[PDB]
Amino acid sequence: NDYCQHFVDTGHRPQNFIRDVRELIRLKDELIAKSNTPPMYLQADIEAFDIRELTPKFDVILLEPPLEEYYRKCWTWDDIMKLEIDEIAAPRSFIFLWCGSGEGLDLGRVCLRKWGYRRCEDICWIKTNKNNPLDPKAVFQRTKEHCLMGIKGTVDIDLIITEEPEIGNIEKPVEIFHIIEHFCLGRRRLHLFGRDSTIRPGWLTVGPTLTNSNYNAETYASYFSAPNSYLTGCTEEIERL
Amino acid sequence: LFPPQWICCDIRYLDVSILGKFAVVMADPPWDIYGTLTDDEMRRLNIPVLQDDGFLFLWVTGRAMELGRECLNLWGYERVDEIIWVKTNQLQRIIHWLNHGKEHCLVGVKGNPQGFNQGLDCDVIVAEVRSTSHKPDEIYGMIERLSPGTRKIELFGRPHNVQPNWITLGNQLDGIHLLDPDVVARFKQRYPDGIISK
Ligand SMILES: O=C(NC[C@]1(O)CCCN(c2cc(NCc3ccccc3)ncn2)C1)c1ccc(CN2CC3(CCCC3)C2)cc1
Repeated sequence: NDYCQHFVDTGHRPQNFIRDVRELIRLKDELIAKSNTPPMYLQADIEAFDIRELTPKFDVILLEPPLEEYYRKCWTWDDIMKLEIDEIAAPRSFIFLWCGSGEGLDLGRVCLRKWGYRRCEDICWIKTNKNNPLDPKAVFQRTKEHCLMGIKGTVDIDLIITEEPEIGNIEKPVEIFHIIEHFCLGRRRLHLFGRDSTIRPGWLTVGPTLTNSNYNAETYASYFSAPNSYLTGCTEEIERL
Repeated sequence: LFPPQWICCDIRYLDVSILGKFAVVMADPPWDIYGTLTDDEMRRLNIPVLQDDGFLFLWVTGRAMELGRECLNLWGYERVDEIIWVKTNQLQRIIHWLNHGKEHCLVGVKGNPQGFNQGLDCDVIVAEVRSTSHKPDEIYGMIERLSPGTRKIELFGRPHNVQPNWITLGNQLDGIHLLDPDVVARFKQRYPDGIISK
């Protein structure tokens, strides 16, 4: 049975027919939650903000620039490529870059190389249209977004399947945080262009639409001072007193 | 000429200028990530002669996600879409840092194709994995709906890949099977003894 033909016949995307969209990966979930730092967050216009003010250097950076394609203040790949991401990434670190579905698949790769990463995974967010069975260069109907994973220095599948959000909803699937956190990459986690709705324990969220800030560089750094400097985020607390 | 055609050959050494122009090219190269091609051999493939206006479908994995984009651009294409095939078992369940549930196929455009049916299919294929390295048959139907009745060429195909409207090239095909008279004629001129060397 040919779900591509079926999509042409009915408008139901082939991904609508994927089924099921260990057991100890829950104790790991619990360890992540225990070692998570308090959520921290800062309202900042990133185009005007000096990124170096954000210390210390991060083990993982989630970068979610509001692309024009997300809408039926937008950032172009021109603006994104000029971010000084390498000035705040730790020498060993990871980046997760939401690239959309168009030119970003190429320009996001340029950005990764520009900032000193190599791409190690291509995570595809496949959007189903079960509830509801156009770019001029497009050859096909675009039904997915890519989040590229980059590594610099020295359990999960690479797919996320959810229903296509309502038009004008720019949110990305929260599943991406689960994939990232399950890697156990360290505890200094930055989300650029996050929002009030994405603030999360274990994460420093920075973005222009935050309504409130609680970020203090010295407070933030105190979460990773010895004995806690090198934890993965997947291990027990270190006993004190 | 509608029925399947194919040439057993070393794609490095074949003079592809005898094949004419094609509306769609598809390649599934043996990337060096066995019979592979070095990066430089891939770059020097004479893809530019195969089309004037049309689409290239280029399977990529690992670091060929980047190297394939390079080849695509060097050969004169812009990448305008990216198909993924989600690999399922027969019950529609999905099969370094992450386990891989999908294969990628870059879609490049050259020139300004006119009269293609853009937007008929979407960029996700959901299909059962079969033999190793075997691409899903859905791609041919997608390509047929996109460009019905036009000439197409597949590089590094295998015998199971032969299709009407397609000429298939690969070194595990059974001999040479050409029916298009334009092609037959140019093949005889270029290869009067039927041999493809150097
Ligand atoms: O099996 C294959 N394809 C037929 C050949 O025939 C085999 C043998 C070399 N190959 C050649 C090579 C060649 N020239 C150079 C040469 C010749 C002799 C020795 C060394 C080098 N000329 C013609 N065919 C192709 C093949 C196998 C895996 C992949 C990878 N994809 C990823 C997917 C999986 C899901 C869809 C996409 C498969 C691609 C193709």
